[PDB]
Amino acid sequence: MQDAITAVINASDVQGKYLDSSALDRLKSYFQSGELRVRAAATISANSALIVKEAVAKSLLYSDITRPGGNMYTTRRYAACIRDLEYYLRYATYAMLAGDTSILDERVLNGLKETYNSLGVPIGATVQAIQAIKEVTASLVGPDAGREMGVYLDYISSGLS
Amino acid sequence: MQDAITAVINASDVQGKYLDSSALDRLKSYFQSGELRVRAAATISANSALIVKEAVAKSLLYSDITRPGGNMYTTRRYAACIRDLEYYLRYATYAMLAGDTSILDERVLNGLKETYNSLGVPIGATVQAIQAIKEVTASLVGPDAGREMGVYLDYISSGLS
Amino acid sequence: MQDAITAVINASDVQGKYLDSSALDRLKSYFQSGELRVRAAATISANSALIVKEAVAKSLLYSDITRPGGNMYTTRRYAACIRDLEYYLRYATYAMLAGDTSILDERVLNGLKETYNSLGVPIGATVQAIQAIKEVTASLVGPDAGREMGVYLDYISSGLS
Amino acid sequence: SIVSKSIVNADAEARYLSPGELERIKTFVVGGDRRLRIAQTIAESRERIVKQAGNQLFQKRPDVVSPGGNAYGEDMTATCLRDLDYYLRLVTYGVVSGDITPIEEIGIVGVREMYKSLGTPIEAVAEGVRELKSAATALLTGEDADEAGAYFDYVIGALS
Amino acid sequence: SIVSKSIVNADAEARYLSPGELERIKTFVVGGDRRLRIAQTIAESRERIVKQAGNQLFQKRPDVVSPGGNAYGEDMTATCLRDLDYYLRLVTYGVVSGDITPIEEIGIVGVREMYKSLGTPIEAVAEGVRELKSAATALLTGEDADEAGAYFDYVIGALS
Amino acid sequence: SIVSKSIVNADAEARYLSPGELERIKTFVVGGDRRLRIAQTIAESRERIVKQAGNQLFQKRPDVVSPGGNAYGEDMTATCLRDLDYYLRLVTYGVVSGDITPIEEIGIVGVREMYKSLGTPIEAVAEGVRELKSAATALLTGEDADEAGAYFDYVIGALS
Ligand SMILES: *[C@H](C)[C@H]1/C(=C/c2[nH]c(/C=C3N=C(/C=C4\NC(=O)C(CC)=C4C)C(C)=C\3CCC(=O)O)c(CCC(=O)O)c2C)NC(=O)[C@@H]1C
Ligand SMILES: *[C@H](C)[C@H]1/C(=C/c2[nH]c(/C=C3N=C(/C=C4\NC(=O)C(CC)=C4C)C(C)=C\3CCC(=O)O)c(CCC(=O)O)c2C)NC(=O)[C@@H]1C
Ligand SMILES: *[C@H](C)[C@H]1/C(=C/c2[nH]c(/C=C3N=C(/C=C4\NC(=O)C(CC)=C4C)C(C)=C\3CCC(=O)O)c(CCC(=O)O)c2C)NC(=O)[C@@H]1C
Ligand SMILES: *[C@H](C)[C@H]1/C(=C/c2[nH]c(/C=C3N=C(/C=C4\NC(=O)C(CC)=C4C)C(C)=C\3CCC(=O)O)c(CCC(=O)O)c2C)NC(=O)[C@@H]1C
Ligand SMILES: *[C@H](C)[C@H]1/C(=C/c2[nH]c(/C=C3N=C(/C=C4\NC(=O)C(CC)=C4C)C(C)=C\3CCC(=O)O)c(CCC(=O)O)c2C)NC(=O)[C@@H]1C
Ligand SMILES: *[C@H](C)[C@H]1/C(=C/c2[nH]c(/C=C3N=C(/C=C4\NC(=O)C(CC)=C4C)C(C)=C\3CCC(=O)O)c(CCC(=O)O)c2C)NC(=O)[C@@H]1C
Repeated sequence: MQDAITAVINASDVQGKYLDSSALDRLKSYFQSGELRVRAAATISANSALIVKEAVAKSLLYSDITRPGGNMYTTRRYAACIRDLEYYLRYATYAMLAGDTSILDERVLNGLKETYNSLGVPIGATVQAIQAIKEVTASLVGPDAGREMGVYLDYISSGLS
Repeated sequence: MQDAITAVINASDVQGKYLDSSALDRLKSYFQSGELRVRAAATISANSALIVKEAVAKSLLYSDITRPGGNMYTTRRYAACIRDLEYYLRYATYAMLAGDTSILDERVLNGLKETYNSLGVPIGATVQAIQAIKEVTASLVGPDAGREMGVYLDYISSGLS
Repeated sequence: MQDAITAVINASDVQGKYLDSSALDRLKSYFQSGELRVRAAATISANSALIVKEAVAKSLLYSDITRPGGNMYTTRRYAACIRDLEYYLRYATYAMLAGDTSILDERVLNGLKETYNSLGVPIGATVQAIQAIKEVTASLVGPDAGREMGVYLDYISSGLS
Repeated sequence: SIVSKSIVNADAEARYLSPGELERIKTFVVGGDRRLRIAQTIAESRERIVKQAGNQLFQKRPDVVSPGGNAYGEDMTATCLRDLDYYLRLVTYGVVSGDITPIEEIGIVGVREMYKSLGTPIEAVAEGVRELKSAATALLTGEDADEAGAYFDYVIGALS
Repeated sequence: SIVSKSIVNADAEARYLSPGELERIKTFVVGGDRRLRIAQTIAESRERIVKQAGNQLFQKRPDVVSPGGNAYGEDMTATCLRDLDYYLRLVTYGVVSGDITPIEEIGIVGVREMYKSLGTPIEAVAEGVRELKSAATALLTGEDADEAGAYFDYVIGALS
Repeated sequence: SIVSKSIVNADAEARYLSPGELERIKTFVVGGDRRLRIAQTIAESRERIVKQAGNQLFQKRPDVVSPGGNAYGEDMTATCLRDLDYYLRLVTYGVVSGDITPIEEIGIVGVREMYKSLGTPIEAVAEGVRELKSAATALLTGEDADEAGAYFDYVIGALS
């Protein structure tokens, strides 16, 4: 993984130059938004269980998905799916802190779509669940930090499609 | 790795159904065919070395395959080929006892066809030996159990094509 | 891996023949050039670090490659390039002593042309550099053995061409 | 079942089935009928078993069906009773196969994470299965009761 | 950085950051400005620095540029100062990330290999960085100076 | 051969051939002709060697050739003597490469499993090769007999 900081540094080293003013600006913008990210993380951490429960009951529990035969059917798969949502929330919370999505590409998305495909895990329903998480966390984190988390929750989402 | 009984159970669970009378009948027959299976497998076990032997003798020996240049040349490949025939025989009798081919698909055919194509192993000849094994075993196990072993030995060679 | 001795043994084994008249000739002439290949394998070893250092100069230096954004930039990549140059030199020597390219096919070229393009290594450069190894090494050993080392170094280039 | 279990053993050791393993297949198979009888009678009175298990359960768990409870409301109490039917069906799959590999894979693995996110008191679901147990066994005679009851016991212990 | 690092620690134990890590992030993020000023002042005077530290490097190791030297000939001395300028840059990268990681992956991993094959004396490159340290901290006062200097040390120490 | 063996080790240690591995290669090649000669001496009396061994084998062990023994009949004794020809051919391969990898990969790996199901008594095959050994070393001078003999014994031990 890589911070937005290291992200900026690398973008400059690839050009063999010291940090531009445009580079210092990216850096300044990341630093001043730190408190907001940490505070968001602290909340998303003390509420990770509730955020998942509510998003499940508000997206997935309004669909046929658990009727036997269902992809969400059997206690094993139910938990398997709840566990994925937890992963999304945690790693999206990993990414927001970092202001970079490299952790998602490296630890969450690599071969994720192919695995779901050969498993029959519906991508449509997972995407809908993630959006429910986007929404439920925004209500706890505020509109400002909510939008920032959305970026990362969306990223995972638009990576499986 | 599934059992016939388990196959029947999963078929109705995907439907959220209790075992129905025809389903019970499926199980009834599997049970009724029980001792005949646990017996053919008994004689087979005792003549496994002989079976493969008569199969090779009528199938491969003294031909292009064994002479320098064939895939059964060198003691190395000869044994490797006897070994495969001992494998099919054993795994076919396993399946029979189970009344389910899931075992073969998991422990036997997974990737076999490639693995052979990349080694120059003759698909049609190995199939010829499978014909021989089907024949020798049926002549020890009796007509009824012989066709019962022919379904699984057929499932294998046909999975090579 | 395989040397010329085995190559001949096998060519005859596939036909069930004893050493063939031609095979003894092939074999015998491989023995006669044994001492030359050893003498050459010695000087190449004693001047390996030098061979590479000079080749890099007449080849991979003061070009665009080592500047920021090119593939030699960063003391990490620069080192990685020289490392690969040593492998070709050493493996070419291995291949020269054996009189068989199998060791290059098995330990050097396999899924190498891919890995390169994956990490965006500049194939045409690594080849212009290799070429320099042939000339530098040739001048030290001799066009007699340089002759044979050229045949093998060129063999690695083509495995990339 | 004992069939695939025996195969799994033998295959791991790369051998044919032992004489002990074949004997057990015979024993298990010869008794297959009795087992189907049990699944059969449980199934034919599934409605009465659950409905009756649900009553005694709410009678002892009035807090689960009273305001604030997890199974409060006809929509919740309905689903709750449907979980009871779920486990009852699972127990019949066990008796038939004489194996718990079915009950485990369908309704045990991840069962605690599942109910904790629905906010359902597992103890309560365990007590519910205790109600299904007596309600069902009662319908069976003799040793058929002790057979079906061992599986209910399995599910009970798994839910606590 | 101190953000990417603590995220790894957390990922490794499959949990959310600790109050200690979040707090450490707040302290780092808060002082981000100072780090930028420091790197800015250094960038702005890169040509003073690299040229000054270069003269001192020669007046101490006059051999390097003497005949049969690694940097003999304007062409060659030119490249030598370019390297001092490369390392002065990487140092600003550490200051801003307060992480040594970027100096390593860019100009430390594989250095000996590189300079060995170019016939350059690594211990000579080191003191050129020792001189650079002097010409740079020179423009810095106090804490701003101790901060930069610490990274110069790391580089100096990884090259000796 | 010795050449590919040294390549193998030096490659496992990422290094060039040691002075010791080079001396051996020098010496192994300088003795090339000696080896060829030995092979030709055997190869040219193929038939004489094989048929004699058969004669002796058969007298010492009139079993394999009596009714009920693996080589009874003319076809069958002929396939046996063909097998003794194979092994004599593999021997020249070893004495030629001063290495036993060829005898191994061609007639040793899997040989017990091959003959066992073929109903061939392998102690007897070893017997034949023993006669082969004497029939062949009989036509060689001293040193040459010590060499050829070594490869014969390797085969023997492996088949017994
Ligand atoms: C009844 C004794 C208790 C009770 C039950 C209750 N359950 C739910 C919701 C669900 N239960 C399941 C259970 C399973 N799904 C499976 O695939 C299997 C394996 C066969 C089982 C056992 C599921 C998936 C749900 C989710 C909804 C759905 O049907 O998919 C509820 C609803 C909870 C809510 O709305 O929040 C209730 C009330 N509750 C009790 O208090 C009793 C002790
Ligand atoms: C939930 C919204 C949906 C759902 C999920 C579901 N997922 C699986 C199985 C797997 N999920 C993953 C994903 C990850 N593993 C990880 O370690 C991480 C961290 C980066 C992720 C994102 C993997 C690897 C698997 C396969 C391995 C396994 O089973 O654990 C299942 C199981 C499917 C099955 O048949 O067994 C399910 C059900 N299913 C849904 O219906 C929802 C829409
Ligand atoms: C015999 C009738 C024919 C024949 C066979 C032959 N097979 C191989 C090599 C392999 N066979 C397998 C298959 C399996 N391995 C398993 O563990 C299992 C499940 C228990 C199966 C089904 C594999 C994996 C290999 C390759 C690895 C290996 O050699 O063990 C060979 C070897 C070829 C070679 O060494 O180059 C041969 C000769 N060949 C014939 O000519 C017959 C028609
Ligand atoms: C100066 C203090 C000393 C000195 C320097 C010197 N360096 C070179 C050549 C090269 N230096 C590098 C260094 C780097 N490349 C990187 O990516 C990084 C990370 C930021 C570093 C530090 C490289 C790649 C070269 C190769 C030349 C090129 O750019 O292609 C030379 C030239 C050697 C030659 O003759 O080719 C010199 C002289 N030499 C000294 O004596 C000083 C002590
Ligand atoms: C030098 C002439 C050019 C150059 C080289 C370069 N190579 C790599 C990376 C790798 N090279 C290999 C190749 C081998 N590894 C082996 O073990 C063997 C023999 C068995 C070979 C042939 C591999 C595996 C890698 C990747 C793993 C690693 O980094 O070691 C790089 C690095 C690329 C990167 O971005 O990390 C480079 C730079 N590059 C050039 O520009 C020259 C023209
Ligand atoms: C003679 C000393 C003994 C003997 C031999 C005998 N052999 C066979 C049949 C076969 N022998 C082989 C042998 C090899 N195949 C190989 O690839 C190699 C390595 C180069 C060897 C040594 C094979 C493959 C066969 C099968 C038939 C064929 O050639 O395809 C027989 C016939 C067995 C039969 O009836 O089917 C006999 C008799 N028998 C003895 O009693 C002697 C001790």
